[PDB]
This record gives sequence, C-alpha cells and structure tokens, in this order.
Amino acid sequence: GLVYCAEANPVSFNPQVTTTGSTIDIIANQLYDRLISIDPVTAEFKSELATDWKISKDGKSVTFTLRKGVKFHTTAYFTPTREFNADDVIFTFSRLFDVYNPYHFVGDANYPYFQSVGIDQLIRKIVRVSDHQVRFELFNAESSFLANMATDFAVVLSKEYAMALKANNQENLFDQYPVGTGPYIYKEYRRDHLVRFYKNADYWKHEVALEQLVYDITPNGTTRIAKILTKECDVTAHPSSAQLSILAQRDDINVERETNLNIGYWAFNTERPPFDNLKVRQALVHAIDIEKIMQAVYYGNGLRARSILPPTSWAFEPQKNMPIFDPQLAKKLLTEAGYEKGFDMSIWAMPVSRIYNPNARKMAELMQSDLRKIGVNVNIVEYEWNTFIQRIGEHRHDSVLLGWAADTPDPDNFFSPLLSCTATFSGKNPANWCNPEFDLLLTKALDTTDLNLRKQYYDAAQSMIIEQLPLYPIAHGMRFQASSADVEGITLGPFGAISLANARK
Repeated sequence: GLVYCAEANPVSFNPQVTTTGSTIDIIANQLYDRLISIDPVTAEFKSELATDWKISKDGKSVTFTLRKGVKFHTTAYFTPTREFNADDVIFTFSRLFDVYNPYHFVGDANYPYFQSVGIDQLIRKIVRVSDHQVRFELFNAESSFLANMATDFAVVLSKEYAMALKANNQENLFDQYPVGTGPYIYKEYRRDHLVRFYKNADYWKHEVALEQLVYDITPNGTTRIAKILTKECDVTAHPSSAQLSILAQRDDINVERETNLNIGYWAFNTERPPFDNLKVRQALVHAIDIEKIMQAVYYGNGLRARSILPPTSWAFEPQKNMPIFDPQLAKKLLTEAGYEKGFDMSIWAMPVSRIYNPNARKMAELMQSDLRKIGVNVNIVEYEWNTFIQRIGEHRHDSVLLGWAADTPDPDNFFSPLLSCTATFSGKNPANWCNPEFDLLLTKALDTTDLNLRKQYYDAAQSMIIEQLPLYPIAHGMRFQASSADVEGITLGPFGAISLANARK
C-alpha cells in the first residue's frame, strides 16, 4: 500500500463541484477517467474513455466514439448492472448545464471549473448516436473545448448509480460516495483522519500496482515532512522550498521540483494615462528590484520569469529584452517621458495567496519602496476577492499585481484568456489591452495543426509582450514533491493535479 500525506479533507468526492486543489489531488486521477487526455511528451490529445473524437467542419459538433468493455466500480454500496456507455457521458456532462437534468441542482448547482471556463454555456445538447458514440452540439465553434474535456474536472460518472440514488431520494450520496471507472475504488472516509481507496481489479487501462492508497490528512506542513522522515508517509502533498532542505541528507527520500504552468505579473491599465504611454511603462519596470521580491515574497518557491511563459510551457522562448533592474535608468526615462517629475499611482494587490504570487500585499510594499526612489508614490489598493476581480474586470485600477494558473497545458491558455481583445470585453484582461496584431498571432496559431509552426507565432506573441509591456512578467511559482525513494511512477509534472494512477513500489 501507499501512504500519501494529504493537506486537507476532501470537500467532495466529485471533481465537478469544486476547484479546491487539495481535494482534486485526492480524487480525480485515482477514482476516475476522462474521455481524452493530453500526451505529456507530444502535447497531442490521447484516447482515454473515448477511442475516437471528430470535430465537424463547421466546428459546432464533436463526436466521441467510446471504449467498449469499461466497467464502473463495484463498491460496498453499488454494483453496476451494465458497462459504461453513452448515457453516462450524456448524464455526466448535461448535469453542468441542463436545468432538466435531475442532478443539476444538487446540491449547490455549482460547477466552478466549467463555469469559469464557459463549458456550461457552450454545450447546447448531447446526442446519443449509439451505445458507444456521443455527439456534443455547441452553440458556437470554440477552440478550447477539447482541452477543457481533457482537464482533471472532466471525469465520467455513473448514470446508473445516479438514477438508483434518485429513486431513493438520496441524491446527496452521489458526490459523497463515489462510483468511478478509475484505478482505485472508494473504501472509507473519516474527517480529519484519513481517506482509503483500494485497488480496482477490473480497471480497463492497466493492472493497478497497489492494493491500497491511504491519504493521511495532515494539515500542518511541518508535520507532513516529519512524516516523510519517519517513513510514516510515502509521498507528501506538496511542501515548500524550506521544509525540503532537511531532506537533502537522506538517501531514502526523493525530492522533486517542477515549475508549474503559471505566472505572476504586474499589469498596467494601458487605457489610463499615464500608463497608456509605453515609455511610462518602460520607465517604471526598470525601477523594480525583482531579486528582492524573489527573496522576500516567494522565499525560494518561485522561478524568475523570462517570458510570460514558464520554461515548462512547450511554447516557451527566453525574452532577450527583459528590462534590467536600474533605478537610475528608470528615473532618466521617466523624466524623458514627462514627469518631470513623478506622480501618484495605485497598485492593486490581489487579496489571496496563490502559487503565482504568495503575498501581493508584501510585493506591493517592496514595489512601493522601489518606486518611491524614482518619484513615484504608490497607494496600495486591496479589496476582498470577488469585488477585487470585478473592479479589475471594470478597469478601475492603475495597475494590479495578479496572476494566472493555466487551466490547460495549451500555450494559447496564457495568451487568449489574459491579453486578447475579447478578454477586454470579458473582464479578464488585467491590462485592458486590445492589440489586433497580437490577437492575429493567436488566431493564426490556433488555425494551424502543426505545433511546430505554432511556436513561431507564440514566440512572436511573447516578444510582443516584452515590447509593449501591457503587463510585466514577474515570476513562476514552483511545485515540489517529497517521497520515499521506494516509490516510483510518481514523477511531478508542470501541470495538473497530482496523480497516483501509476504509483508503484
């Protein structure tokens, strides 16, 4: 068996109803399968529960052919009567949007990943063409649809089980006591103590290597590392750069580190004087001591940015024109541009800690001190999250420390959601920046099927970011993982929830 040191109780056992990272880490890859996934090496789509997928020419129809012979879990509480088929995909996904689907309103009617990404408003209908073929009809063509179907959240559930529960008026057990097609089956959950899954002996994809997975709920990070040392835990739910050093001198413990697909940045409201002036953005960026901020904000858990894309993005290209830290340069430029001398501006600090920026307030303070030297007086603006995001959406700010954790490993996901003209009108562009040349590079890249030629466009898009500074790429949050050297099949990736599907001793 394996012992994984979890950082929190799962808030649910159905990925559909939560974006809480530490929950997803426990349930998604272990209990479930998706229709399709993304090949890590080649970045192409790979068959999972779907063996085939075809996009209509008009792009508003996507037809999945479905694996035969796939069984749902036999759990203590549920025994399937039929194998996985199209009805299951139809039930599973129409739950997100169909006010007539019997599970749409259990319990919160909230499906946060799909809402944040628009799938719930995109899918018009799902048609059963045959027992093992299903067609999604979309209100419009949408390049990101397949990528969304390949995320940790797009798991397939049991319609048979859902209906049996509904017959008992026991719908609230569905997301709490799971039935999946994945490599492990739910055994037991004890709040604040542990969760236990056992081997799925009928698993379609491979011969599951472990009889038992035990998740030891251990909120305290220090204790999680301590349990690594004692061989009490075999794997630890992330830790931080500091907690890891203490492991360096142990033979029998592996420490892993991978820059996660995300970016923390300083974005300029490019429509609000004087930040609408390229020369003003150039000047200010030179004033920022980013070394100081790696040390006093990220504390060794971040990787300094060389582009808006982390080196783990397959489209990454190092930007040669990244501004150097030079206050004298900054002051000389600022005066060359007017001001003449100085001005007051506010830096909006995101209210919550995240991988891509663990303390924006603190970052705002350091910036406030750098900028003060140059005649620029920062007022640090902080609102509670939801109001903060709306107002940034409404372009109320001068500038904002914020960031992005990619929803997909598709490089487009760093460009189109953040900096495109239509992200302007969707209140998702922190820089209020509509640049039709930039946007065209994105359309062209999405219009070509040979990833090699896409790079040429993304290179251009990265080069254009540094040149026009709608936002200043600061840093990439890293993910770490510690484990007993006895365990393999567990390699940490730059993207997605933890997976123990191939965990082996």
